[PDB]
Amino acid sequence: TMVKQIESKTAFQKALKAAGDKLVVVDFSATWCGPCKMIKPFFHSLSEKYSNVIFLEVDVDDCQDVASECEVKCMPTFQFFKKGQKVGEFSGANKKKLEATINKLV
Ligand SMILES: *SCCS(=O)(=O)O
Repeated sequence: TMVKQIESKTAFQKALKAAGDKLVVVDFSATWCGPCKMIKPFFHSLSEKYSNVIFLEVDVDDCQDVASECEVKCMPTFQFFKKGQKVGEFSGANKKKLEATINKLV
């Protein structure tokens, strides 16, 4: 259990800076979203397998402001960060592409 919930743009930007030189994975999801429910367990399992990666969760229903600014059109969308920079992104509950993108950027 290493996934921290992001409830604000304040928290988001604080979390990104707190990350330092570590890869940051953000899961944009919703509670009513089927594909999101499928991959949620795996996303969380990945958090305590990739200890040198920072895992975050954003509920797009709570943070409609942030989801817009981040250009989430559908979920789950996964967005990847290093320093203060977006270094990767895909949308889809694709277990294979998620771990692959983690490895291709850590
Ligand atoms: S996903 C982050 C959007 S913004 O705050 O960097 O513009």
